[PDB]
Amino acid sequence: MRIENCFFCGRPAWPSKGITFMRNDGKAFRFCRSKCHKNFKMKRNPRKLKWTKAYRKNAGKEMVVDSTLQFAARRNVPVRYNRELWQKTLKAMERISEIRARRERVFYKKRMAGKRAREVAAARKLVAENEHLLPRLRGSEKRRLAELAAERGVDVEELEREELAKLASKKKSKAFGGEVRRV
Amino acid sequence: AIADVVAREYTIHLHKRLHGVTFKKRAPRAIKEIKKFAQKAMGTSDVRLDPQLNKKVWEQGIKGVPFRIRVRISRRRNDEEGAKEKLYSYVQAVNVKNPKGLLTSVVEEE
Amino acid sequence: QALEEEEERLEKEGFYDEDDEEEEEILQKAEYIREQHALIRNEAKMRKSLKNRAIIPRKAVKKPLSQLEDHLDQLGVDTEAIGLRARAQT
Amino acid sequence: ASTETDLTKKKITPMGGFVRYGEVNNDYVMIKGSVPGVKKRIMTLRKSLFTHTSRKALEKVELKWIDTSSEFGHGAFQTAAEKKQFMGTLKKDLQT
Amino acid sequence: GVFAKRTMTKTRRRLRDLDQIERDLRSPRHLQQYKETKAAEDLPGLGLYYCIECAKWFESETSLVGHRKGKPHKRRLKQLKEGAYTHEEAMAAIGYRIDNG
RNA sequence: CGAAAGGGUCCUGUAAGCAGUAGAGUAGCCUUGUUGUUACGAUCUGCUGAGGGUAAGCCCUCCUUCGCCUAGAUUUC
Ligand SMILES: [Zn+2]
Repeated sequence: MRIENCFFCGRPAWPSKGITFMRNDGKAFRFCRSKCHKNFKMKRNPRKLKWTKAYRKNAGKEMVVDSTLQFAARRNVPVRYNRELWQKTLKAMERISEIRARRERVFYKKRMAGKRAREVAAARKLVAENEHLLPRLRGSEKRRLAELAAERGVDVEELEREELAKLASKKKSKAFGGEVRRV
Repeated sequence: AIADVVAREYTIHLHKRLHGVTFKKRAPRAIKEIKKFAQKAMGTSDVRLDPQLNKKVWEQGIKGVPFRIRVRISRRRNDEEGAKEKLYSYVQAVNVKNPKGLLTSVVEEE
Repeated sequence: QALEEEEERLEKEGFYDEDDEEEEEILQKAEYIREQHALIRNEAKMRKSLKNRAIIPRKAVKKPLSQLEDHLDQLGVDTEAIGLRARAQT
Repeated sequence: ASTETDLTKKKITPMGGFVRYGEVNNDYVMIKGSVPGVKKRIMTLRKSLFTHTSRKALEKVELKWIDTSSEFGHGAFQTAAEKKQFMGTLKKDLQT
Repeated sequence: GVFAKRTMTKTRRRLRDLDQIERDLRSPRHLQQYKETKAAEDLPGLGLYYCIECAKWFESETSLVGHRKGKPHKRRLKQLKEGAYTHEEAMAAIGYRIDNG
C-alpha cells in the first residue's frame, strides 16, 4: 500500500479515507474527505480557498524551492530490491525530514520578521494617544504617602513608585451593580 | 478553615449547560443553572442574582446567551430575624477584558 | 552527500542562526491601554439598551456623592481639598 | 501498532484517544469485524465450543498497516509528528 | 436564478469541468470527442451554435452574441484566464514530481 | 470528586484594526503632469491555516489553580 494525496487540499489520503471520482475522459480524482468532495462538486477553486495547499503554494506561504524536496517522486522506473539500499533509504528519509523541518522553520521566521517593528510602532502610537489611561495614584493615596513622607523624612517619589509597583502587582477587577439592602 | 463570609470569582461555562436546549427557554435556563452553580459552589440554597447580571445574561435575546461568563459569588450572613438560612450567596457580573483564560480567584476583603 | 555539504555550508555562512527594555515597556503600556478600552466598551454595552428603549438623561438622575468621590479619587483628584460635601445637596 | 512494512513506532490508541473511552495502555486484542457490545462495556471472550471447519480459522493473518488517525473527525495524520510535518510552523510556535 | 436549485449537486445534474473546457479550447480533437458523445438532433439550434467557454449550446447566433455580453460568460473568461486546477498544479502544491528516468 | 485552566484532537476558513507606488474611475490644489499631488473608492495583498468553537454522551494533567469530604434520614431473620 501507499499514501495518496488529496486532489483538492493536498492532505495525506490513507487507505479507506475519502472518495474517488472517476471521470469519463479517464481521470481519477482522490479526495480525503467529504468537505473536499462537496467543494469539488460545487466547483470551488482550491487555489482560491484559503485552507488549501494549492492556495498556500500560490500565495508563497509554502517552502517550494529547496533541495530537500527533490528526494520524493513518483518512480515510474522500478529498481531491483536491495536490502542495504532500503535501509540506507530509511536513514536518508529520517535525516531529510529533520533538515526539511528546520529549514521550514527558518522560512517561516523570514516570512514573519517585521512583526516586532510593526507592533512597536502601533504601541507607540497608542500610548501617545492614550497617556491619560496609564495607572496612577489615588488622591487619598497621594495624601497618605505625602504625610508618611513628611513624618518619616523619606522621598515622596520613592513611596509613590513603591505603591505603583504594589498596585501593578495586585490587579483587581470591578463588578457590575450592587446589592440593595432589605428594609 | 474557610470563614462563612468569603467572595470568589469564577468562570461559568454556560455553553455546555445550554447545549441542545429549546430556544425559548435558553436564557431562563441559564439563570437557573447560574443559581445551581452558586448553590453547588457555596453551599447556600438562597442565591440572589444581580439585575446587571440578568441584563448580561439576557443581552442578546432569549437565545443569545454567552458561552462563558465571569461572575463574583459572595457568601454573606443573613441577619434578618426568623431566617431559615443563616447564609446566602449574591452573584454579580464582573467587568473583565475577556472571560476566557481565567482561574477561580478569591476576592480580597479590602 | 551533496545535501550534507550544503548543510555544513549553510552552517558556515550562518543560515540557521538566531538573534529592548523600552520596547517591552511600551508594549506593556499599550496592552494596559487596550485592556482599559475593553473595560470601557463593556461598561457601555452594559449600560446601553438603545434597540428597545432610550437612555434616561443624566440631568434627570441625581448622582451619589460616594460614587462621585470614588470616581474622582480613581482619576486622581483630592476630594478633601475641593470639598464635595458642601456641594452635595440633601 | 507497527507492522513489518510500516516502521512507524506508534501505539494502538488513535490521535486524541479513543472517543468516549480514553487510551489503551494495557494488552489489547484486535478482532476482525464487529462485536455485540459498546464502548466501555465488559466483554467475555470464550474458546470455540467445536473444532473449526473453515480455512479462515486456519489462515495466518499478515497485517501491513493499522489506522491510528483521529476518530473524532476526518483525521488525516497517524502521528502528531506527521501532523506537524504537514502543517509546518504555526504562529503559537514562535509565540512560545 | 438556477433551475431546480435543490438537486443541482446531483451527479445527473453535472456540468462540464473547466480543465475539460481548456482542453476543448486547446485541442479540436477533444471538442470533437465531446460533441460525438451528443446527438445533433436534440441540441438547441441543431448544435450549430455552441459556446466552448460556457460549454453550452444556444438556439441562435443572436442568443449566442447575446450571452457573450453577460456576466456568466465573462466569469468563465476570467476563470479561464486564471487557469483551471489540474493534477500537475496539485502535485506542485505539495512539491511532488514524476520521475520517468 | 467537582468547577475552571492548560495541552491535545476535531470543525470552520483567514478575526478586529492598521498599512500599501495594488485598485476600474471621479473630483480638487498646484510643479499643469513627468506613480504630478491629495481626497473617496466594491475589492485585493500583508500582519493571519489567523480568529472563533471544542462535550454538553471527545482525550490527557498526584506534578496548573480553587473548592468539597469519615454526612443526614429511614429500614432490616
Ligand atoms: Zn482534502
